[PDB]
Amino acid sequence: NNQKVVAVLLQECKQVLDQLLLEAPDVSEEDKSEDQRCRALLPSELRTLIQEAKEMKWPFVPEKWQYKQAVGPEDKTNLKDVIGAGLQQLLASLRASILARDCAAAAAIVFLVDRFLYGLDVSGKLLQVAKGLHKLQPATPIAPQVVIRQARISVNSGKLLKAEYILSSLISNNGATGTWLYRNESDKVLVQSVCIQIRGQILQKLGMWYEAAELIWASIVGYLALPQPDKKGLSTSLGILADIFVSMSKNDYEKFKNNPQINLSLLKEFDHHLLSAAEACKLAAAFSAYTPLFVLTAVNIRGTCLLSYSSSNDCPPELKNLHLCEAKEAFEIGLLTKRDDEPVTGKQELHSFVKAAFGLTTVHRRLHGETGTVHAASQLCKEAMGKLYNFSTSSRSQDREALSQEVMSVIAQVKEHLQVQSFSNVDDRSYVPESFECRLDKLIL
Ligand SMILES: Nc1ncnc2c1ncn2[C@@H]1O[C@H](COP(=O)(O)OP(=O)(O)O[C@@H]2O[C@H]([C@@H](O)CO)[C@@H](O)[C@H](O)[C@@H]2O)[C@@H](O)[C@H]1O
Repeated sequence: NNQKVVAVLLQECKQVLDQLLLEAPDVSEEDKSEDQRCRALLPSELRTLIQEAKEMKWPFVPEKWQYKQAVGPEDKTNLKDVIGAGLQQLLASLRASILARDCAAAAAIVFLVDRFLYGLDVSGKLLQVAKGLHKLQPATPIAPQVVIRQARISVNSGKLLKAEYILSSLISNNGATGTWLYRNESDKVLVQSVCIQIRGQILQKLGMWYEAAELIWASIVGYLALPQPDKKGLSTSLGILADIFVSMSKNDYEKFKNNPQINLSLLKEFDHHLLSAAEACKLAAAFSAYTPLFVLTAVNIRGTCLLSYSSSNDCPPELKNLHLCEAKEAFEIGLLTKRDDEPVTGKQELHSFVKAAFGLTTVHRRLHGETGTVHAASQLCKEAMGKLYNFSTSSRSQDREALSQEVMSVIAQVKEHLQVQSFSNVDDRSYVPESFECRLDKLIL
């Protein structure tokens, strides 16, 4: 599960597809047998997911908690774990399906690993494999999630018009793409809603804060328009909306707030853009209570907003301590997203943990001045930042594992020196306090 290894394997798959383009179809019984074998040795859950993806059951691979309201223990997991555990074998089955010229199945595996590989910043090579599949057998259906993935890397690269042709093609034509078949009409609205969200991100990249916020609101409406509302998308859009609220000026936020078409409770309940942002982050963390990373990012932004507002001249002195305590709670939740000592992978998650440490130390400095524990916690924070940037710059996998473990050890030490106490929740699988009520009805007035 390394970027370089996976990237090289995807390159090999692409080379195989090119060679098959030069060769005439002659699938040997060995090829078919190794295809069936490689798929059969995968765990049952992944075989089911592969068959469902191949059958075009959904345009996105869903999470068990994403569409269910009456959630339970079997729903409170994330596919990152099962996919990450069988990634090597999923790629072996991908190569095997390519050699068997079963491009529909190979595309199904591409669909399955798409999200995890985006986390590894290797979506380009994966999309090269998809293009080779389409070159061999043009009728091979490609999931809208993968097309949108192309849009995503194009936005991340600054190719805004290129991404916008993809997004606009999906939006203006009811999500139609290639030879993909929707089983119901609502999945089209879902694809449209993700594309509209990405339009919001494009306008955010351009600093058109008001219109970006409007598009994000539209994506929220679309997520609510589904038979089962998309809680994951709502969490994402609430976070993006929070960042936009932070970047907005006060006149931007006032113009957005005075638009009656936008029936957001937080828009009419708060008058300061940082407080609206903090509330939007609270809701975003509530809506992804079983995915600790997004809870951590959301509460990080929340704590930053409350820290910034508490020091503002717009904050009444009676509430300064209350908002500082709210920021303290937020950063505490963020640090509590990691329990006991499980490894932490990814520069983003690590960076978010150090961000939570800096936030909590800053809040303590605001509450108790320059105490000794603020100095010790500050030293631990700077150490964690040093090992963090060493991690980000290192190319040796073992150094990255070691620096990650050390950085998390430091994080645990700031947790001890600052007395972060676990919160009470009747849902031991949830990463948010009960105060963070997951209520979709309160989003709307
Ligand atoms: N709840 C969340 N909070 C904060 N950040 C989040 C988040 N969920 C995802 N992210 C970040 O957004 C980036 C793209 O996400 P993805 O899961 O890689 O996209 P995709 O595989 O197409 O899955 C679809 O995502 C839609 C939105 O949530 C994101 O566009 C959902 O509405 C669809 O139902 C579907 O799940 C990435 O950087 C991730 O870390």
